Amino acid sequence: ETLWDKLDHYYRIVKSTLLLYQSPTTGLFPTKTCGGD
Amino acid sequence: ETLWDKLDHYYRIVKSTLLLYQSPTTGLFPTKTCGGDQKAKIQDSLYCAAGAWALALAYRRIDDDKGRTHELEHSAIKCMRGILYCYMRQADKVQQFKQDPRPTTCLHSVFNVHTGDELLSYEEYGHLQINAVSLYLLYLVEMISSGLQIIYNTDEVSFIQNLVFCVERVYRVPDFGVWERGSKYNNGSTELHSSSVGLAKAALEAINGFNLFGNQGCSWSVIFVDLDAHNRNRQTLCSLLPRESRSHNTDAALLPCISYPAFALDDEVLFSQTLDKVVRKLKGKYGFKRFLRDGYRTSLEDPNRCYYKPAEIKLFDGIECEFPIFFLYMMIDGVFRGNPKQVQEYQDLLTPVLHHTTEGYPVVPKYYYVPADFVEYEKNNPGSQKRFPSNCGRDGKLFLWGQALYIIAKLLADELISPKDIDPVQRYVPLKDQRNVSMRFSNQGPLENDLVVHVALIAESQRLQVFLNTYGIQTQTPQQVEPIQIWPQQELVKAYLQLGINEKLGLSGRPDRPIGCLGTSKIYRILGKTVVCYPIIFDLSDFYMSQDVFLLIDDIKNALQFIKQYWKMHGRPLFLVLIREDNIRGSRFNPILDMLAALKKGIIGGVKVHVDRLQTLISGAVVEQLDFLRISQPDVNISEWKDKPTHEILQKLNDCSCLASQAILLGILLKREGPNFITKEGTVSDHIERVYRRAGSQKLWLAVRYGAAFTQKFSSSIAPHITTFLVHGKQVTLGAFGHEEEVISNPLSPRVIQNIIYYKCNTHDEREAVIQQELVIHIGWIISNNPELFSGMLKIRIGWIIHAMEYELQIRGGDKPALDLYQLSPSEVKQLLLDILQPQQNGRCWLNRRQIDGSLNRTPTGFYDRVWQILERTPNGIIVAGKHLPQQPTLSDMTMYEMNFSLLVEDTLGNIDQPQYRQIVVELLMVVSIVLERNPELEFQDKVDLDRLVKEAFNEFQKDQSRLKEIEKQDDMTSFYNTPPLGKRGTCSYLTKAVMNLLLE
Amino acid sequence: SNSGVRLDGYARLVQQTILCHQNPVTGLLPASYDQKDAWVRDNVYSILAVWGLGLAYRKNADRDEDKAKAYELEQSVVKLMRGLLHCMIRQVDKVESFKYSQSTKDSLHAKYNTKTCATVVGDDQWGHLQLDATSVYLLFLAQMTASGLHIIHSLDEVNFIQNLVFYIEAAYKTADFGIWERGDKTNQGISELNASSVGMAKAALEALDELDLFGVKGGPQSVIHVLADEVQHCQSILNSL
Repeated sequence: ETLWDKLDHYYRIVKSTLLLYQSPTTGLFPTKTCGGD
Repeated sequence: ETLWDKLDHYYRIVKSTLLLYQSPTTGLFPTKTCGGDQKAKIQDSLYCAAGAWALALAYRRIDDDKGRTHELEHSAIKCMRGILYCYMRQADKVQQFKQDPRPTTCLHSVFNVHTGDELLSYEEYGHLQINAVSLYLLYLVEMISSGLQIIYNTDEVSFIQNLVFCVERVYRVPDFGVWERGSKYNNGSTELHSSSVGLAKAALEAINGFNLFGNQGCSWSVIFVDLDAHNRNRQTLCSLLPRESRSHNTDAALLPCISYPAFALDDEVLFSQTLDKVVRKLKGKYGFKRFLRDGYRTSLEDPNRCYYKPAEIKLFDGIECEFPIFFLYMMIDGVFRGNPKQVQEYQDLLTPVLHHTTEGYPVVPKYYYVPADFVEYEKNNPGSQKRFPSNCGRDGKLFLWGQALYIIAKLLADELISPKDIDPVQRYVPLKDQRNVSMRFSNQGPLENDLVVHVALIAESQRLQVFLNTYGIQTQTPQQVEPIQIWPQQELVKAYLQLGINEKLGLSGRPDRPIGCLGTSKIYRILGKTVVCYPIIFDLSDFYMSQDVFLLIDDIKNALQFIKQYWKMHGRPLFLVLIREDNIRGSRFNPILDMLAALKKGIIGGVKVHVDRLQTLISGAVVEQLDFLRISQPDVNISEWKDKPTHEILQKLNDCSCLASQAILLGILLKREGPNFITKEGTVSDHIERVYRRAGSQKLWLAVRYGAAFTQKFSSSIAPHITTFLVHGKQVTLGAFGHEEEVISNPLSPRVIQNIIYYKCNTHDEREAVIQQELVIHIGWIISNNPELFSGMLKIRIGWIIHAMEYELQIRGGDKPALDLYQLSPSEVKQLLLDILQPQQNGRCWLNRRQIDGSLNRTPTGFYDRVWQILERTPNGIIVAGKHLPQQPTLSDMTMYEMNFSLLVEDTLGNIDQPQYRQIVVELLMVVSIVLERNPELEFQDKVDLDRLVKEAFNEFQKDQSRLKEIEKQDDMTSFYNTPPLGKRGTCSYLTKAVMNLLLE
Repeated sequence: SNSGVRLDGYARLVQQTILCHQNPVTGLLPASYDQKDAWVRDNVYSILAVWGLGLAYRKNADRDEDKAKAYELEQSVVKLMRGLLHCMIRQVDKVESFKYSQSTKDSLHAKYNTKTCATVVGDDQWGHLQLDATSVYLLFLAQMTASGLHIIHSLDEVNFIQNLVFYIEAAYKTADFGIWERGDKTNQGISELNASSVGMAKAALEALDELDLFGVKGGPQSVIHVLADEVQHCQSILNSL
């Protein structure tokens, strides 16, 4: 397995956990992932 | 004890040893510390200056140094200034060497110390040495990067630029070597040395893109470098790295080039292999010897013969001197590599051999010698006896270079400094930092190659652009890129030529030389205008193979591969391609679509490419800046028409339309009247050029070749091919089959080679010049891309290969008359050459295969060593074709792997007229070698007559054929040639029978 | 040199005329006079001067000071365009509502506010229908993206731009108040078609055919896809009138 597979997996986990909840208006993440805080 | 005591002790050592004998007038140390010698080298003074600089750098770490550092910096600066003044004193020699390098025009390396003037004539020392200049440049740039100041004004910058220009071409001219002797025979010959090439490459890397003024500098302290010279130096180093020279298997001089002074071998495994080989083959009890069979100032040496007589080297072995200075270099390598055990072992080894002064100061003697009463006893038992110290080991004589190396090694071992301080430029890096360096390794890592190259598409005419667009091809006309300008290669060459001109001394600048693809791959800015150029493959060429699209496909693919393999600059390279309307020419318009569609796809034979608008690629990219400019069948036969009058020939030329008759009439007119004659279409030369261009446009190959022979035009790439053939180990001979031939063993200037080949062409034939040029370019390209194909051949002869493919084409024709090779297309010629170059298989007649093999002068692997072992076990010798090879001189002069023994064997074997006979003789010799090696009980009683053995084998084959097939006695041995060497009844069986018959009697 | 003196004089004039009221943080200049509002049209048109000054200054800079000045000008125009995009992206509900059916109530406001980028008026006190401003903004944004000035950062802005493309794609059958914000010839404005808006929208639609917003380092999904039928319809309407 080349570096492409690991980097792709890191991309998927980052998209699914970190960048999913980014606010487009301000670019600041919230303190809660549920409830619409 | 604090650091003060140690630094004071080192100060006393330096004052009593190194700086005591400095010359105030010039600041350069001499070679002899007694007798008032007036001779000086360059290496010792530079090494002493480097040691003083290192000591001052160590002493800098104290704020109360009391001016100790100032004296050492000033002494180093004075030494550098004196050496620079001595170098710049001789100005005519530099200009002469820049044009026609030779020992006559070489820069002097030895001169008087009192006034800095020459003392001894160049006929007794050679004075050809380039390692000193490279090492001086490296040390100077290191000191400037450290923070010292040595350059005063702008003339020194011009002198440094000219020195770089002169040293750029060191990869061809042989040198005299580090030891000044060169060849082991010591007869007066110059050879290539790998250490000099490595030092030159290291200096070329170091000097690239550096400010010479130090802290401040805007545009008058930079140095420009060419990537092609660096690439060629790297190729030469890599090719000649396993063996230091053809005549030297190994030498101790390979150490300061793969160590701290150079640090140029970035290969790990090969560097380790070379280090192990040198250690195993040159280790000694009292130090490291220079090399094997070195009679340098030994007991048997006498001061009455500068050049050693033949066979004296055999007597000179076993008494080689010992130089303990290499122990310091090994210790420095050990501490640099972080291996304390090696440092401890070498310190313990060096402890007893070290001597002491009256005050106990350490002494490093130069060499070790054996007394005359143990000349023979030492030979039986190597190293069991004891040697005696030299004169410079007790009192009154010292070795400044050795003492400087000793103090540097001791300072490094005592941890008083760090490796970073002594190497401000970071010459040596470890394996984990080789990731984003400049000029050495790529950003992808060392063991990775996935570079992506940008490609720009530019059209030529609006009609061609719209024609391409109708098929979906996107190209842009040159008129729509108005902000961007496209210039040919000659403009950049002229701009480079304008650089480096000085009026006070007289400077010609950079010589007018073509620029490689890597140089043209960049983007320049001239007078505030961006300048882009395309490779020289696209420009119009008078030659004929540029009209074959297959050759263009192959050469653009080869250029792409070259760019992919040898690109290390930051940023993606830029590639420009132009398409001309005359290229398609109707039916020849499809494969161009194929290549361009493959290019648009993205991958070209495993090479990734990118295509986009040129303006988009230009924006956001680094652009090189050149700021210097602002500051500054025929119906006419030769015999029939030879005696015709001039007016009749003129009328025939006027009223004839055939191209061949026109060309032959123009040639007759040129031979009889001259090039200055006036005809109906202007001058003779203009008419010849016009008819040559018309033939090229019509692409009829015979007339184009005839016109090219008339115009006396030659390609500008023969010199790289001959030099890489020479560095590979092969030989090339220029001539015609069945006629005189000229052999080349050393690189030569283009003028001499051109004159020789043109005189030969005038002697024998008419079009062999262009055929030879096409053959040599094709062979060079093939060996560059497929080196394994030419394995087994040593002497490359173009005429014999020409006869070879002519014979093969005649055989292929069969009943149909053989096609003339002058009318063959370049693609067909390349296909024929590749077909004959193939390792060959069965099916065809074995006689033809033997003829082809003999014509190519192919030799089996291991033939040379087998011949050498036969000669060792042949008390009398071997006689062939009337030539004699006495055993005593070849055994007492040459060695197992020396190339000159192989050259003598090839010269002896080259007297065979029939190539098939030569192949049969070689096979018989191999059979004899194998049979004799497999059994040591049987030995030859006298010299063997291989002609007699061949005749006996032929007679036995004749008897066998008469017995089996009832064939009478037939003359000639072509029947033997037809029979394969292996099978039911092969040639090997008859050779073995002859061998056993000879052995039994 | 004379060119340097002329460039310095033009830069001084631009600084004294335009750059005095750039209003940082928000990046929107006041629409002249003491009205305290930011009209989109004038604010977009007030940028070509500084953009051309920066473009001319970049090519002849060759020095630290001039390169720094060009850097400042390009970053200033980038700031202003980001300020423009923020106000429009704060009103996604309005464009989403306008995407289905055509009405004056579900249209973006034509006069945005100063700092905090809020609303100043309701939906029944001004004519909030100006396709020309959005068309010219998109066209100029495509132009400066082509020159090489980064304006887009997040991928969601690509989706917003794609939605706005459909928002302005129906300009050939949609009536607007007009550039002068006075409806038809007389007062008591009634929505009526004008050729200026269609001509404004046609070139804006043509510009974003394939131009990626991520520059030379984009990806498979980095370009805006547009149709061709609307361009032909707009051209025919313009030719007829």
